[PDB]
Amino acid sequence: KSLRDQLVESIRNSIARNVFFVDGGKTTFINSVVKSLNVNIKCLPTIDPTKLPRHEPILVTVTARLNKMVSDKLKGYRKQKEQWQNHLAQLQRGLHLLTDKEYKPEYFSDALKLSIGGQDLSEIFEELVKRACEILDCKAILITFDDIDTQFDAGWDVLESIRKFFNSRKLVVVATGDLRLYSQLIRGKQYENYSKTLLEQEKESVRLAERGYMVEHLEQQYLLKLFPVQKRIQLKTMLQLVGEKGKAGKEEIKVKTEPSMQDIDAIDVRQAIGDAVREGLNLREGSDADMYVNELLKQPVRLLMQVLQDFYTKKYHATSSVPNLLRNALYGSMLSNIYRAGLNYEQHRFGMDSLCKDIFTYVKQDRDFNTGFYLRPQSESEA
Amino acid sequence: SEFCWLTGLLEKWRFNAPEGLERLLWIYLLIQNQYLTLLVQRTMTELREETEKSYLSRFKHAHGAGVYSQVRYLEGRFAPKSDPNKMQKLLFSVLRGYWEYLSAHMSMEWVHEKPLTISQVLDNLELVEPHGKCVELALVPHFIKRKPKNGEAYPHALLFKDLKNQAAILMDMLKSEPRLTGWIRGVDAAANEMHAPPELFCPLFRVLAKSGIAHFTYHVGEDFPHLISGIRSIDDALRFLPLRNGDRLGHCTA
Ligand SMILES: [Zn+2]
Repeated sequence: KSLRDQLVESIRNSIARNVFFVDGGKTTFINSVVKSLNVNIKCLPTIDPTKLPRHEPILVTVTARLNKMVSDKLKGYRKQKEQWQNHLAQLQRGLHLLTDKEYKPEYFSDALKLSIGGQDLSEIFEELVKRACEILDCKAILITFDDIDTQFDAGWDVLESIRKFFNSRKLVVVATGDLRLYSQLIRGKQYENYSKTLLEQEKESVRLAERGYMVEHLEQQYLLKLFPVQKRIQLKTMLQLVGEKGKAGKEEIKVKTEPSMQDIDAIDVRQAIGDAVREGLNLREGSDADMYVNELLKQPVRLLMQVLQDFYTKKYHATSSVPNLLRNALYGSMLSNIYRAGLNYEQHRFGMDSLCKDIFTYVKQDRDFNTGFYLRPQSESEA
Repeated sequence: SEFCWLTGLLEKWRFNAPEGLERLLWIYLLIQNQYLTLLVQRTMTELREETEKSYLSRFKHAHGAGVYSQVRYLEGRFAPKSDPNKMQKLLFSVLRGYWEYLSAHMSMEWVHEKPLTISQVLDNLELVEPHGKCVELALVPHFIKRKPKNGEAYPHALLFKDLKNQAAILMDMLKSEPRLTGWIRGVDAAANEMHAPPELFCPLFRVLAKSGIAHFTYHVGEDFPHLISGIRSIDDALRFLPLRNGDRLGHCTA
């Protein structure tokens, strides 16, 4: 909202690397941002890297969307068309470079045809964007890429698409995700550059150490260039968007709890959470319950929205126990969390027998051993 | 080379010859003759014709010894290959030979002086115009009909598999480069007739036409069991093949 607006302003005063990034929901925010831009810059349909066959280059995908946009802006109302197919064919012909698992020599004389020397696909792409903005009468093109949480590996590829092809001043990148995975993947295939025999032989702490230093420094430096900090976006969180304990509350959220909910029955968001917990927790309205719900307002918006949408849903269903309607919701919310916790899974074996053993397991895993039975969500792990 | 060599040899033997060398010459010439007879009365050797040397030779022969081409309109008939790659290799060979032939007679801005892809070749060629000094090429793929095999769903099913394969290859090149249609003008179905009757090809010819193949040709009347049989073949071809005005059949010896 406000965040997307500042971001819009930031990219706008950028045409005057060239890659804004959004930490982190994420997709909703990015879609809203793109709607915002609809100082002439033309946007691209959002790029979902995880939603692409294992064999495409980000560049081919970009070329496809660009093809559509150019062609239809062209069928709207020539020689510009005629000029475009030349670049298109040049791209097709030089396209092999990326795919080819081996160099075929015939590509040599191919490279011998005719402004840097060779068949630079990146320069070809730059004339491509030149033609595109020349024809669309736009200052630049936005390339909008989705997070790669579902496939953090394909993202690397977009990174090289950027580095090798998007070092142009009429293109701007909008990346989204967690830079931690970026770091890992870039590191992972940094390590892949070494020679297998090398590490196979030098398996000693000393040399392990300095190569780790080298790889980590290179990862850091390369992330610096690819994602220069200035244009990165931190984004405001839901609890950051909500009063910590009531001494805040820029832009009250308010949520719907009943089907009627004629915009005046909205029971805040913090207050709805507190009711759900206290009554499902039989928790009183004291300080710990508050902080309990603060350690709830962290959770990712999807998880919290599901867990608080199945809460009142089933309460209304039963009303035409709060703790069990809420317990069933927590079960779905943390199931794989609880599943990897190694704790009771079957629902037909609830009892109070399994509860004591499971509490023992939780306290041992949280270490503690002093107030673990308090079951405070104070652990470092979100699991 | 052979011309010059034999000329010199004969000159040296103008008055006489060593009988041994002369026996060598009989045997040489005879071997030539019988090998040649075998050849005429008749794959890899043809594949060896897949360079822009044989076709350039063909074109230089087609053109006379004079400045103007002895022939006007040439038909370039070629065997289709089941591989897209072999197909395109052959096509590029033919096209480059033709372009070089034309260049050897006309001077003009060739865009790609040393073309390397069929696209570049057509880029060169489209600048050519029909003055008539050189030959005008028209290209046609052969369809070879083989005897039906022992077991299959229906007669000539496998042969039809192969032919549809070749045809798909062809239409897909046409798609990729529509400009060739100015050059691949018609498709012909040749070879010994009894191995397959024409109707096997009517859908093939129809789909090819819709692909954009103007013209169609089919050998007929050449060889047959009975003269009536050949006549029947020819007429059925007439009444079945998607042949339009001006199309041409072939031998029709019946
Ligand atoms: Zn014939």
